[PDB]
Amino acid sequence: NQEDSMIMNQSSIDRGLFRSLFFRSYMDQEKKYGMSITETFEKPQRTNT
Amino acid sequence: EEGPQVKIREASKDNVDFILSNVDLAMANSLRRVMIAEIPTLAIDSVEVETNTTVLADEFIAHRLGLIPLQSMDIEQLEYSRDCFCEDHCDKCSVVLTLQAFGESESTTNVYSKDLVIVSNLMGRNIGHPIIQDKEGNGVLICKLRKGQELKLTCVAKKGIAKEHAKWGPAAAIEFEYDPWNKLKHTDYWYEQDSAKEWPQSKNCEYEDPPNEGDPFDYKAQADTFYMNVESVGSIPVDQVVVRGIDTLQKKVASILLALTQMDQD
Amino acid sequence: MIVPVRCFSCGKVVGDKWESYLNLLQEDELDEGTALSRLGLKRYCCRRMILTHVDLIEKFLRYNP
Amino acid sequence: ATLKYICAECSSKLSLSRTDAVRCKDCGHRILLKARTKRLVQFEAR
Amino acid sequence: SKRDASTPLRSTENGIVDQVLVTTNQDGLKFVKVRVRTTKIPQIGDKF
Amino acid sequence: MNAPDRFELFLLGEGESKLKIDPDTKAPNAVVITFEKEDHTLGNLIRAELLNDRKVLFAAYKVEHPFFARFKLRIQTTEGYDPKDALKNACNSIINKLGALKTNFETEWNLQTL
Ligand SMILES: [Zn+2]
Ligand SMILES: [Zn+2]
Ligand SMILES: [Zn+2]
Repeated sequence: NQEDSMIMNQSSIDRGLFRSLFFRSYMDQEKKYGMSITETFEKPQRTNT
Repeated sequence: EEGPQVKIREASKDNVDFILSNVDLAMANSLRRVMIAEIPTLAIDSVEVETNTTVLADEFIAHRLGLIPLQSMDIEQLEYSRDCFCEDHCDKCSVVLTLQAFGESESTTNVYSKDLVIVSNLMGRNIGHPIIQDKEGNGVLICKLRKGQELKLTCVAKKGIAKEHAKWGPAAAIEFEYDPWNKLKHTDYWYEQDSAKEWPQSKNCEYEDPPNEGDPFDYKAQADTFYMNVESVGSIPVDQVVVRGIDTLQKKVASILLALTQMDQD
Repeated sequence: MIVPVRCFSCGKVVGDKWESYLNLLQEDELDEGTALSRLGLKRYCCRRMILTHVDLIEKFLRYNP
Repeated sequence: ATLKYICAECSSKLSLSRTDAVRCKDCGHRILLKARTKRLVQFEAR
Repeated sequence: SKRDASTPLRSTENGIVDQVLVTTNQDGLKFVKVRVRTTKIPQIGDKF
Repeated sequence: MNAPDRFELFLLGEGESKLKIDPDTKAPNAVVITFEKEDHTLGNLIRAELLNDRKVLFAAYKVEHPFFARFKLRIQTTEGYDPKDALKNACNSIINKLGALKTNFETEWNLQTL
């Protein structure tokens, strides 16, 4: 616990001390422009791609 | 008997107050440590989640489930899964608990460790029953459901020690004190004016004779006579925390003797 | 955001004592100090566990989802 | 219990294909959520 | 033919899928918001 | 993510033996036993008990790094006394001490009420 370090009770940690949740959201949209050709959401396979 | 000595001051379902005489400091401390970490218990260590339409997240709930106390009386007659010959778990190495809960009432529905149900074949051993001490008989508030809220889960409780996870901790805090008068000068009381006036006297001071100022310091004196209090969580009864403590320690000393025997050939 | 099962510090099961704590305060019109004591939470690590608990679960349950 | 999407507004258990648009069938809210896998997750209770 | 535009999970990060929103935009675009949940336990060099 | 498994504290590794008895280079009739997957629970207790033997010239244990569960035990005894025999006796006494404590606690517990 030297030079601005600290010791923690691994036992307390197990019991739930300072435990946090972490959520992160990922976003996407189907295309921006193309009156005929439009981007699509799908599981991709081969198809020359 | 002959060696270390006992005097049980207080005895309850969850607390032992005792005096350990004719013991070296190391032994009292080692036994204190072993009670804290090395005694096996059974705790939830796998949660299969089918439905969780609750406020709380799957793992948050799973976390609590591990902390829920479970009958570990007959724990020595249940294998560690790691040693079990089965592929995964079985009736010899694990206990399966099920939890199904749905918000029936308009009023907030509560989920208790009592609401957990053993599905495993216990084969007549006092194991896996969730520990209830609650007057009202509910024990542990796992979760709270509202209305359309459902929580369907399965859980396998396995054998383990607090050293791997504190959820297998069979004891709470363990009170430990030797030499309440500081006749050994094992500590140096910090003060402003007077150590005696400034430091609160110990409960255990009435168990030892006071120093007597008109006497010099005892140099050959040694740390022997300990005022310990063991508190159980309820997984195992108090006596067993100390008996299994004593045992587990001797068990692991014996393994060392055994290892010397093993390496003594090839 | 639920009464933790077990005191972080010592491990004493505190998860069963919440409802009971709230009843001692409301029904028995007791003060926190005596209420905590009546629930046998003797060491300060255990007293803080309950004394300091914010039970957000209730506010969360207030949303319909 | 074969699910696809749940209405984020009224909890309606919907199920639609790309060429049938978003929106809830009798609720009309343009939200929608994915419904938990039947894959089933395991957790160490640690 | 096609060209990939698929969105991988943060290289370093990992967890469980929490909620998946499928919705339309102001300009009628199919758009998604994908939430990933991780429990973060107090590890070694964590700041307090 | 870089944290080891918790069983690594007590479960022996691949190959890994419990004790390794190396001869001390700096002193005659001295030895260094490395106890693998052990802490101050055993460490202290064994060292402390070795000090009770009037034939043990030196005894001391140490855990070079907290991360790893293993301690080193240096033992030096008088001529014609194998430190392995010193450690053997030490352990043997410890069990008999605990054996007594076990029956003693039990005896008292059965005289108790509540
Ligand atoms: Zn098995
Ligand atoms: Zn506590
Ligand atoms: Zn709707």
